[PDB]
Amino acid sequence: YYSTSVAKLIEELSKLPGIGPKTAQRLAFFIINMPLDEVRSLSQAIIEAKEKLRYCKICFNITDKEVCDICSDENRDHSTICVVSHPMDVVAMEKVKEYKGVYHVLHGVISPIEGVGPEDIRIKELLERVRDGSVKEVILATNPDIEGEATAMYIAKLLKPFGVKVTRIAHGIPVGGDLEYTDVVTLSKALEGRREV
Amino acid sequence: STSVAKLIEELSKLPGIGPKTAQRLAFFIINMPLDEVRSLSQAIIEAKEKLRYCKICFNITDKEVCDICSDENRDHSTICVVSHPMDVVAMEKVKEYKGVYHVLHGVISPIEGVGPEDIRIKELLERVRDGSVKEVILATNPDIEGEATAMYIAKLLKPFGVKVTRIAHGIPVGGDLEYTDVVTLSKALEGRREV
Ligand SMILES: [Zn+2]
Ligand SMILES: [Zn+2]
Repeated sequence: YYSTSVAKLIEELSKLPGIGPKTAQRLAFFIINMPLDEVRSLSQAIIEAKEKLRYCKICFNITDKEVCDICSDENRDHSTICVVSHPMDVVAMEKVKEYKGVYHVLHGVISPIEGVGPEDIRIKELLERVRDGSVKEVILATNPDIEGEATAMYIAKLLKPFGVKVTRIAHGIPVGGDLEYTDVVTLSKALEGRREV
Repeated sequence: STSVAKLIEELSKLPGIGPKTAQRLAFFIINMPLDEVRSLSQAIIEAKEKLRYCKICFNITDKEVCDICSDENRDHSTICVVSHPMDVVAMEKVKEYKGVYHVLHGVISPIEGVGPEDIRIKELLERVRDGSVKEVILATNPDIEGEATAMYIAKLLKPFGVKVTRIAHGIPVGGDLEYTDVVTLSKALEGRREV
C-alpha cells in the first residue's frame, strides 16, 4: 500500500481505458520519478488539450481552430464527404493515405437503447451540406455493427431525394483473414458481395 | 528409447506439434491403456482407408457423391472454390449458398512444399470444360497463399467464358474503423458500393 498522494495518482490513472492496476502503479512511480519539469509538461498537456478542444464549424471534427485543417485545405475534394461516427475515425481513415475528400463527423449513431435519435447527432447538418453545397458523393463509413449500419441506412433514405451518389464502405473478409475464423455474418457479406474477375 | 524417439519424430512431423509437444504427447501415449492406444492407432489408418473424395467436388465425405452434389436443388452450374474441407462447413454454416463447391485440398505455397498440381486445379478446369457452368466463385483465404492461387486459377479460367468472382475483401461485420488495419480499410474504401 502507498502514500495517499500516490494512491490518488494510481486511482486517477486506472480510470483510463486499457490501464489496469499494476500498469497504473508502475506509471505512477515512473511519473513521480521524472524531473519536475517533465511532469509539469505531462500535466499541462492534459489540461490544455481539453481546454483547447473545439469542433469544426463545417464538419464537426475535433480541431483547434474554427475550421479544421482538412476543411480549409483547398486542393482537397469538397464534393466528396466521408461520413464517420467519431473524431478518431477521421484519423483512421486519414491514415489510409489515399482519399482526398472531406469529412462529416456525426458524433455518435442512432441508438434507441442509449436513447440517441437522429436529432441527437450531426445528421441534419449533413443534409444541409448536401442541400446547400455541390456534393458528388457521400461515403457512409460508420462502423459495420448494428447501430453503425442502422445509421448509415437511415442517412441513405434521407439523401435519396437529393441526386447525390451515396456509397457504403465494403464489408467483407479482412485482408490476411481466413474462412475458418470468420463469423458467419461476415462470410455472408463476403459471398454476397463477391465481385467479377 | 528408439521406439519413443520415433513416435516423437512422427508426431512433430504434424502441423501444430512442436518438438516439446511431440515429446509430451509421446509419453502420454505410451502411458495410455493399451486398448486406448490401439483405438487411436486404428482411427488413424481407418480414416485413411475409408476416406472418399466426392466424384464431383472432391470433398472428403463418406459418400461416393457427397450430400451437397447429390442434393437436387444445389446448383451445379455455380462452383465455389475453397482450399479445405473445413472451409466447406464454414461456408455451409451460413445457411445461404445455393451452388456447389470445389475443394483444392491446400494452396500453392513454395515455402511449404506444395504446387499447382499438388492440389486439385486441373480437375476444376475439367468441370469448366463443357461450358455448362456459369460462375466459379474463388473463395480461398485472403492471405498470401489464398490470393496467389486465386488470381491464377482466374487466368486459367479466363477462356471457357464462365464468369469468375472473388469473395469480397473489406471490413468485417462487428468490426470498427479504430482497429481495422490500413490495408483492409483501404480496400473497404476503394471497394465501396452504391447503397
Ligand atoms: Zn472540418
Ligand atoms: Zn461433392
